[PDB]
Amino acid sequence: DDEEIEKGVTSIVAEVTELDEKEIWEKRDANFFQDLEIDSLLALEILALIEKKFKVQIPEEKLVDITSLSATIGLTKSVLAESGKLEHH
Ligand SMILES: [Zn+2]
Ligand SMILES: [Zn+2]
Ligand SMILES: [Zn+2]
Ligand SMILES: [Zn+2]
Ligand SMILES: [Zn+2]
Ligand SMILES: [Zn+2]
Ligand SMILES: [Zn+2]
Repeated sequence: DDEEIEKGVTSIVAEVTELDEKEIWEKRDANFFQDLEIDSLLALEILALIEKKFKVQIPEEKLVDITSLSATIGLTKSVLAESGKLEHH
């Protein structure tokens, strides 16, 4: 589910980053690194929490490209479509 995925990924990134869900969403196209924090440890943690929410295996080596909220959402959608679990409109 499109809404469900975009909101779930937002919540996870908000947690890991200790930022507010509305701000992270407003900054959905910001670069994850430098432009506000998020390093390889935080990206690693984002990946792991997504691989718990949605029950989804993500070979854990994209973090270099877990690079914005919208990129991260897109990654989650791709992986959900691989798994036969995406309803996309
Ligand atoms: Zn619905
Ligand atoms: Zn949307
Ligand atoms: Zn803290
Ligand atoms: Zn708040
Ligand atoms: Zn966008
Ligand atoms: Zn660090
Ligand atoms: Zn896995």
